[PDB]
Amino acid sequence: EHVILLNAQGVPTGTLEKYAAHTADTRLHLAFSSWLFNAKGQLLVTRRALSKKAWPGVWTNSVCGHPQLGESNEDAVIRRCRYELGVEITPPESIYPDFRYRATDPSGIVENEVCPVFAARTTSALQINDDEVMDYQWCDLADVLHGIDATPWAFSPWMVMQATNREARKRLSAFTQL
Ligand SMILES: [Mn+2]
Repeated sequence: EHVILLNAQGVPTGTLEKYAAHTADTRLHLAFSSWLFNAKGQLLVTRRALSKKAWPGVWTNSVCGHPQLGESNEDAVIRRCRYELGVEITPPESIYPDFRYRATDPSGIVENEVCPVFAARTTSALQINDDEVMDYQWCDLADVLHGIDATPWAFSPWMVMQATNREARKRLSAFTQL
């Protein structure tokens, strides 16, 4: 499993194995992010396992990851939801297409990515993968956004920045509406 390096203008330049890519000087690469809602409209918030290299044990949006060579962002989203959650989803739909970010976790790890954000719906029961996720909560988006506005540090930096963007928020809030 790798990561696709990117230059200033967002043009692929190479490939770096994932574990070796994330350090105290991580280079810009391709990534994605997704917020999943169940049939009933409940938002799925997950907690990253204690063993993850970056932001271990942190609460964040449903699923996020790295697209591989020759893989579309939407197929990447689908692959990680089956891998990390063992769950099926509806065609992932844009929420925040131009999302870019750089943050530094508790032990100096840095994430530097161009992260298009997507939202989707769950079409099957969760089959949590213990190596990736240690816990999860099905809740009201309203609350989650309230928590993010009050205590941001309690969640992943990207979950915060994503829901702090006006358009993304309105889009997430309407997402469950028929
Ligand atoms: Mn990354």
